[PDB]
Formats: sequence, C-alpha cells, structure tokens
Amino acid sequence: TPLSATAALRDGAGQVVGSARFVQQGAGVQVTVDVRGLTPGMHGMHVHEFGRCTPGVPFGAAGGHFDPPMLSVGADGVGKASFTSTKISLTGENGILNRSLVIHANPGARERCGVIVRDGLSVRDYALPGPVDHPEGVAYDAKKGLIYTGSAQNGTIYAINAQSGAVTKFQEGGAYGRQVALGLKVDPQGRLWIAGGAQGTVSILTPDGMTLAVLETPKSPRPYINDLVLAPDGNFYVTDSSRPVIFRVDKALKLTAWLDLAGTPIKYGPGVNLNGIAATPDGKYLLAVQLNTGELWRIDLKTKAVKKVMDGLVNGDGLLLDGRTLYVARNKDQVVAKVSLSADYGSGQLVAQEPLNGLRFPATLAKVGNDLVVTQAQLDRIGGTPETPFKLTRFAKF
Ligand SMILES: [Cu+2]
Repeated sequence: TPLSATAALRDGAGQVVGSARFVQQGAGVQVTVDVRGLTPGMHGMHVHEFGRCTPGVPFGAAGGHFDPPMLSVGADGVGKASFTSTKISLTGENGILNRSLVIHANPGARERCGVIVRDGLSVRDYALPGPVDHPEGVAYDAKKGLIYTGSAQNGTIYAINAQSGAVTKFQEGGAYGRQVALGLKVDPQGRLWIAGGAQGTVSILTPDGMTLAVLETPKSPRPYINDLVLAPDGNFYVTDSSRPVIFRVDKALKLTAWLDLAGTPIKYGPGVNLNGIAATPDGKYLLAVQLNTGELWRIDLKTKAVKKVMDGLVNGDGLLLDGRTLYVARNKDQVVAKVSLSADYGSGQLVAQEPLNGLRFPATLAKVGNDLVVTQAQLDRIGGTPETPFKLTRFAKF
C-alpha cells in the first residue's frame, strides 16, 4: 500500500473547492491539483508549516512557508496541476503530512488552503494543556483506562482518560527527583515508574498520584536516566544514555549498577547512547537501542553477554516489543519503525517505517488496548518554540 495524502482545498468562506493528491514515489512525490474559482494566470502554490486553514488575514493560521511549482488557471477559473517533486516528501524529518497546501494570488494574499491528510490511516490525537509540556514517556493502566505521560521539561505527569480524552494532572512536577519525567512504565500493581533524566533518579508513584519512593543512582558527572522496563524476572532494568551503565531495581526497590558497559561491544560516544529498552517475554534477554549509533543490542539476563542485533536505527528512542515485532520511535526522522526479529532475538530486519499522519519528534511508545500510542515530544524544541498544543497520537498496530 503506497504512502499518499489528500488535501481538500478550501476558500475563505470554508467551502471545499478543490483537491490536491500526493503520492510518494521513491524519493519523489507525485502531486495532482484541481481547484476552481481562481483568477486566470499563474498562482503561487506552497506548503506552509501548520495544518490549519483558519484565520490567523485569511488562512493566517497556516503559518509561514515550510522550507526544510506554480499553479496555472485557465480563463474559466480552473487550476490544474500535475508534477513530480523531489523537494517535498510525505515521510522523514521534512515530511509534509498534517501541514498545509496554500495557493496565493500572484505569481501575495492566500486564496486557498487545505490540510494535508494521510490517506488510509486513522489516528487519534490527545492534546495536552501546557505551553512547555514536552511529553516524553507514556504508559497505560488498562484497569483504570488511563494513559499517563510525563513532561521532560518540568516533571508533571498528566493522566488522560483513553476513552474521553479528558486530561488531568496525575502529579504536578517540581519536587526532589520529580523535576523531569522521561521513560514511564506501569507495573502490575498500577504503580508508575519514572525515569528522571539529568536528575539521576528513578521515581515510583502509587495509583493515587502520591510518591512512593525516589531512588538515586550513584553521584557521578552527567547522569541521564532515560528509560526503563519491567522484565519477567520481576526486576526493572534502567538505561542511562550518558553514563555507560545499566541499572537494575529489584522487587524490594533496591537500585544497583547491574552492567558496566565499558569493555562490552557497546561503546558510548557523544550524544544519546542507550535509551529505549525492552525485555523479551521468555525472560532471557533485554533489547536496548543506542540512539547515536543506531545499533540494537541484545543483553543476556543470566550471563550479561551482549550481542549486536542489527544496525540502521539512528535516532531510535523508545522501544515497544510485541512478540517478534519491535516498534522503534525514530525521533528526528519523525517515524515509527517496525523491526522483525528472529526467534532468538539475535537478528532483525527493518521492514517498515511509518510517518502516521505527521509526527513531531516522536519519543516513546505504549500499548493502549488494541492500539499503540506515541508521544510527540518536540524535544528538539525544548528551550525554543514548540508547536502547541503538545499531543500524544494513538494509532493501529502495523
Ligand atoms: Cu506561501
């Protein structure tokens, strides 16, 4: 099934007066435009940054021209175009899904606008209320029907009712160990486990929203506790994307350095190293992705032996293991990758990469009922100018 998108082109009164169709063909996008009611001659036609066609001037809410192709309308006011472009894409870091197509007046004012909507793939966005939320980790409590997601900027955990979308503050951030929230997991007791980023902490909250414990790691320079996972053996394993160590938290809540990575094939370098982590359901292995190198690693829980599984996942962030299928959020690339794993988890093949309906720095993944949810963290905009509202996006497995 090809990657394609459609934009229903509206005029200022909100009437749909045309359509633009986009079909990905390798590196190029085939574009077809049909629109009526325009003045004869050549018209500027550009992608703008936001997928909104409401006033901001008419169509001002579309924002500026998207930069990281002229429409000719005959005497009857009908504009017709058909070309292939290598300057746009429906996927990757510069993909145009959920942006807008705007037609201008001169070869000028904005005369037509349409939101570019992915064909054949339904999604549900859950908007968050704050100006700097930067939701990073996500987890789901199926018994309560609540999605939890945490702010990488200030540590607040929001609870989202998965059916209604209603957002509440599960626990405000700011306390010791609670100033940053990255990877999240819900354990069988309904407790929320929270990776603490540069605080070097792992925090645990009970389902009432109260803190149970803040666990510290050793004080050494540049801690960055990134993500964690509960293995079948009952232990949590915790990645640090800056310090070459994997931590373990046992059932009694004792945190230890479990594997020193120096001298293993995992070589830490500049940037984000191990971050997403998963546990195989047979209890034999951890899988962890190294973002900066793009390498996926298998770690034997009994011997601590390390094996490379595959390469090609640069910018790989959160992991979600579903049998022999591994989903990998690739944050800069704005896609969710799908990996098929061998039976001993010793090799893998990258089989698909989904841009969904447009993603802004997707960071982590969780299962919600029969679906998946991904955070649009926009972490590349932290301290800068993110698009608001921040959102989580729920979508079918693939
Ligand atoms: Cu423009």
